[PDB]
Amino acid sequence: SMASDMEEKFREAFILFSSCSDHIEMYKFFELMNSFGIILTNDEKAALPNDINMDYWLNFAKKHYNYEQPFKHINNVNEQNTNVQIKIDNFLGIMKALDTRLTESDLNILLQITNPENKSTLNLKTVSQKLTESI
Amino acid sequence: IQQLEEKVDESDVRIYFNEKSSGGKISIDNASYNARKLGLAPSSIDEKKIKELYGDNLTYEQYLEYLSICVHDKDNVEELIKMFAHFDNNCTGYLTKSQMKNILTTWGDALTDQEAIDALNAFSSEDNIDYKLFCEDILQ
Amino acid sequence: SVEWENCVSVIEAAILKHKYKQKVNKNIPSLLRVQAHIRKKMV
Repeated sequence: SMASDMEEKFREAFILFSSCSDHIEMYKFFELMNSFGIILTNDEKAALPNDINMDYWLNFAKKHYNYEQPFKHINNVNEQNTNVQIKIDNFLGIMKALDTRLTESDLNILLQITNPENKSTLNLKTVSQKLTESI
Repeated sequence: IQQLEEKVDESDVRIYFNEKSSGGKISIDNASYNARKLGLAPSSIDEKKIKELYGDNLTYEQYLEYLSICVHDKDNVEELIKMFAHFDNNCTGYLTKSQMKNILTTWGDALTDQEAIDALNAFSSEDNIDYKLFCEDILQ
Repeated sequence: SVEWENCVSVIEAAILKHKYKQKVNKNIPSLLRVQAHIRKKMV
């Protein structure tokens, strides 16, 4: 099933973000779920256990993942700012402005998955499509 | 190749083929079984290389070629531990059985949970595994 | 904007996961040799 075929990628990602531990630190669990486009409300966060293991993650992921639009939250800004070809510079400006953990080198990896070589026009619907393709 | 003739028993090459051949040909799966019985260690890379050349079913000569690319002379403890070293977070040179099981079953030519837990129980009865020693044991 | 904060959270995290994945891929050739020798030991 869509769910069972994701379980491989969910297991891989828990191992990568926990550095192959049994239990994953909370700040790392937020990155882990965000990496598959999942965002909770503060009320859902309050119900999370502090001791998170692989099995919790796998049930959490199978329920909260959006099978049809994994990166909906990227295209939900399109309701705010409609599909526009942001300048490669203007898009870097939007990223470094909002507090971000991604370096210019990490920005190049983002450019390396999304542009790929056009180096001209980038709409948020390609970057969501490119990022789903590389799951 | 002079590296093959030196490492494997030449009579056991002929015989293992006869043990598994059919219509003058041996299946890649069987050639890999023979390679392991001879003390070689093919990967999926070695199976993909011979399949691109000859297909699923090997003549005796095609089978001798497959055994020559399965030699992998460069393999030592330094080259095997790279993935365990990556995930060793305490710099102790040990990983738990769960950690090794997850590493062996997630990536590459993944083992099944059983194949992995069997290989690890065969090496040690203790939860902490000296990954350098584990790689020494499977190499010899 | 919460919609913007959401959008960057998911992009940063998806790049992080890509970096972690491309660093374990560097180690897979090695891991195939571990798996190969295990399959040989246990034949």
